[PDB]
Amino acid sequence: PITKEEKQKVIQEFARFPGDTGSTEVQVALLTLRINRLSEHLKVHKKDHHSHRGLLMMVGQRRRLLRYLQREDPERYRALIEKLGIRG
Amino acid sequence: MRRYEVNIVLNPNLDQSQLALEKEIIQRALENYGARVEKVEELGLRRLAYPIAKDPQGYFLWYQVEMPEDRVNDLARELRIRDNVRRVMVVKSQEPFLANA
Amino acid sequence: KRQVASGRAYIHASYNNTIVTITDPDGNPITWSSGGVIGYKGSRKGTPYAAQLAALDAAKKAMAYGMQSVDVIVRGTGAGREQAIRALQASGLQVKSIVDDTPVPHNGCRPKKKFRKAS
Amino acid sequence: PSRKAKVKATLGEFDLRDYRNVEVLKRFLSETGKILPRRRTGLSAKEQRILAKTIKRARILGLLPFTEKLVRK
RNA sequence: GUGGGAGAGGGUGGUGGAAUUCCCGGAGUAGCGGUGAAAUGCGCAGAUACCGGGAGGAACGCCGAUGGCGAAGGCAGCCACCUGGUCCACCCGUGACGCUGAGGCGCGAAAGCGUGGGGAGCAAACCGGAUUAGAUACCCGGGUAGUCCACGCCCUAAACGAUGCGCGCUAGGUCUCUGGGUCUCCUGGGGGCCGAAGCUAACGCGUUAAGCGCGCCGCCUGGGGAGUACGGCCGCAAGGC
Ligand SMILES: [K+]
Ligand SMILES: [K+]
Ligand SMILES: [K+]
Ligand SMILES: [K+]
Ligand SMILES: [Mg+2]
Ligand SMILES: [Mg+2]
Ligand SMILES: [Mg+2]
Ligand SMILES: [Mg+2]
Ligand SMILES: [Mg+2]
Ligand SMILES: [Mg+2]
Ligand SMILES: [Mg+2]
Ligand SMILES: [Mg+2]
Ligand SMILES: [Mg+2]
Ligand SMILES: [Mg+2]
Ligand SMILES: [Mg+2]
Ligand SMILES: [Mg+2]
Ligand SMILES: [Mg+2]
Ligand SMILES: [Mg+2]
Ligand SMILES: [Mg+2]
Ligand SMILES: [Mg+2]
Ligand SMILES: [Mg+2]
Ligand SMILES: [Mg+2]
Ligand SMILES: [Mg+2]
Ligand SMILES: [Mg+2]
Ligand SMILES: [Mg+2]
Ligand SMILES: [Mg+2]
Ligand SMILES: [Mg+2]
Ligand SMILES: [Mg+2]
Ligand SMILES: [Mg+2]
Ligand SMILES: [Mg+2]
Ligand SMILES: [Mg+2]
Ligand SMILES: [Mg+2]
Ligand SMILES: [Mg+2]
Ligand SMILES: [Mg+2]
Ligand SMILES: [Mg+2]
Ligand SMILES: [Mg+2]
Ligand SMILES: [Mg+2]
Ligand SMILES: [Mg+2]
Ligand SMILES: [Mg+2]
Ligand SMILES: [Mg+2]
Ligand SMILES: [Mg+2]
Ligand SMILES: [Mg+2]
Ligand SMILES: [Mg+2]
Ligand SMILES: [Mg+2]
Ligand SMILES: [Mg+2]
Ligand SMILES: [Mg+2]
Ligand SMILES: [Mg+2]
Ligand SMILES: [Mg+2]
Ligand SMILES: [Mg+2]
Ligand SMILES: [Mg+2]
Ligand SMILES: [Mg+2]
Repeated sequence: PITKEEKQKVIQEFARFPGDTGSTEVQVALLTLRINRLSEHLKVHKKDHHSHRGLLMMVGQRRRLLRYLQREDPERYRALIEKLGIRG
Repeated sequence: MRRYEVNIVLNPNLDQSQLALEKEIIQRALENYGARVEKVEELGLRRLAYPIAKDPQGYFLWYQVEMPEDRVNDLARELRIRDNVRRVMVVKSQEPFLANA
Repeated sequence: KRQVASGRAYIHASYNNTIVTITDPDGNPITWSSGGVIGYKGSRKGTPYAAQLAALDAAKKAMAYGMQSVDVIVRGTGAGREQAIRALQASGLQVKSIVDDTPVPHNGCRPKKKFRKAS
Repeated sequence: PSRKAKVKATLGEFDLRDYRNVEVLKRFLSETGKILPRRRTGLSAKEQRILAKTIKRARILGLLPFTEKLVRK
């Protein structure tokens, strides 16, 4: 699964400031972690479609948040994509 | 690293040497998979509700342990190789749910 | 000629026939009877009176082996089960215990079209 | 209407998740090895739901029966 | 986000008992089976019924419900692992990041197709027995594809609440699942019943709207011809849109 220590590690690693737990960067980082874990779960167990739908929904949510960041502050958008290595 | 409980029902007709050998193999297999034991309750021979392996009784052993999850199944298989061992059930530990309290 | 003197009595009752098998305490049969052992040939075997005749016939055959007490075991729902019960109960054979042990599955096999709308 | 007695009311403090306690789970079975309904046990939905799986565990371990035979018919 | 919660939600591996069939042995004898009544069938190469042992396939009795979960199809032994959704409490973080959604993409009961395997029970076609005026049926004895598994296709349905999704507003009572709380009760989410206003052609709906409103998509324009023809796209085919 995704234990609390890993979640706090990534939250503190992507927090805009001490105490931030819900900024766009933190949400995108957490969604990316969950997406990578689910993709590793879906390489094996490729017959699991109900979880594949959740993967699709997480990808859509991350895309919408990244689009919002693109609209508002493209600098933090580029920095987030550089740190996480997304968009190929 | 999760906490589990292991129920092992084996042949009640074993003598003390054969029972010691079976428990030795059980302990060695627990060490081979990194299963830290917290307590043990040896109930021993008890009357079954239905014949298991053509025997109306069975020798019961119970181990509360803590081990990595990824190999739990892989451990249970190792405990089913012995012919004297006839029942192996591993259950994730749960807090007691009391009723009529 | 074994002189068992005590055994079991299995009653297999269906909507088409009732058949009684008298066995030893280990289950090995000694004598038996049914609706066909009596003169009844067709549907008259699925009759409580035919079941009574079959039970009494098997009991009298068990008298030849000198049996006194029996343990009755009932399997299957069929017209004539209780009549065979009452036939064995007062037949000279002492009935020690009546037990219904009808084999009911845990939904394993698919029934015929006759028994469908269930599982 | 099952006005004889409730299994819960005829009992004290016990763990519903203990699959090894046989003498207490025997009371929750019928004359056959079947699990008693809600009207007989007097448990709640959650209580009965936990009791079912614990009874199944006790059956698999060989402590409780899967099915018994009816007597005195 | 933090902390809790319920669940047949999904995938993989393992595992349990009842029963059916088959095989082996014991014991045992003249029929069993089946129907409105019968016959085919099976049985002296010993059946049925009974006991014990073994094999195999498939489905999970009680729990179990008017219950739960899921977007739908749909999901029911048990254990473990992997995994999706969801609810509540705290009022903590971001600061309109929202709703819908033509196309596109993916999932999609059963039946059906391909390759390989499996095959106990059931069972289209088919072989028979009856019934009947006839019986290409209903009833009875058999029985292949199939049902099962892996992988790949197929895209249908009374795929039904015959009710698209989201948000707000508008009496309550009662039953229930699941949380939280000052736990007679209140509050939140979900499943039912009865009903205010109101709506409806009526039946009925009525805080789970079919009421009052707003946003967006889909669809209808008399019946037969006809979901047919042609064209296109898709499919190995059946055929689908
Ligand atoms: K339901
Ligand atoms: K074939
Ligand atoms: K339609
Ligand atoms: K409460
Ligand atoms: Mg073994
Ligand atoms: Mg008959
Ligand atoms: Mg599930
Ligand atoms: Mg034989
Ligand atoms: Mg036959
Ligand atoms: Mg035959
Ligand atoms: Mg013949
Ligand atoms: Mg002969
Ligand atoms: Mg047979
Ligand atoms: Mg047998
Ligand atoms: Mg075979
Ligand atoms: Mg039920
Ligand atoms: Mg639901
Ligand atoms: Mg449905
Ligand atoms: Mg605030
Ligand atoms: Mg602010
Ligand atoms: Mg949407
Ligand atoms: Mg679309
Ligand atoms: Mg389909
Ligand atoms: Mg299919
Ligand atoms: Mg096929
Ligand atoms: Mg094939
Ligand atoms: Mg058949
Ligand atoms: Mg015919
Ligand atoms: Mg006619
Ligand atoms: Mg004729
Ligand atoms: Mg047929
Ligand atoms: Mg065959
Ligand atoms: Mg074919
Ligand atoms: Mg419907
Ligand atoms: Mg609809
Ligand atoms: Mg219409
Ligand atoms: Mg609606
Ligand atoms: Mg409600
Ligand atoms: Mg109403
Ligand atoms: Mg009115
Ligand atoms: Mg009216
Ligand atoms: Mg509404
Ligand atoms: Mg028209
Ligand atoms: Mg016209
Ligand atoms: Mg038309
Ligand atoms: Mg059509
Ligand atoms: Mg065309
Ligand atoms: Mg073509
Ligand atoms: Mg055709
Ligand atoms: Mg055709
Ligand atoms: Mg067509």
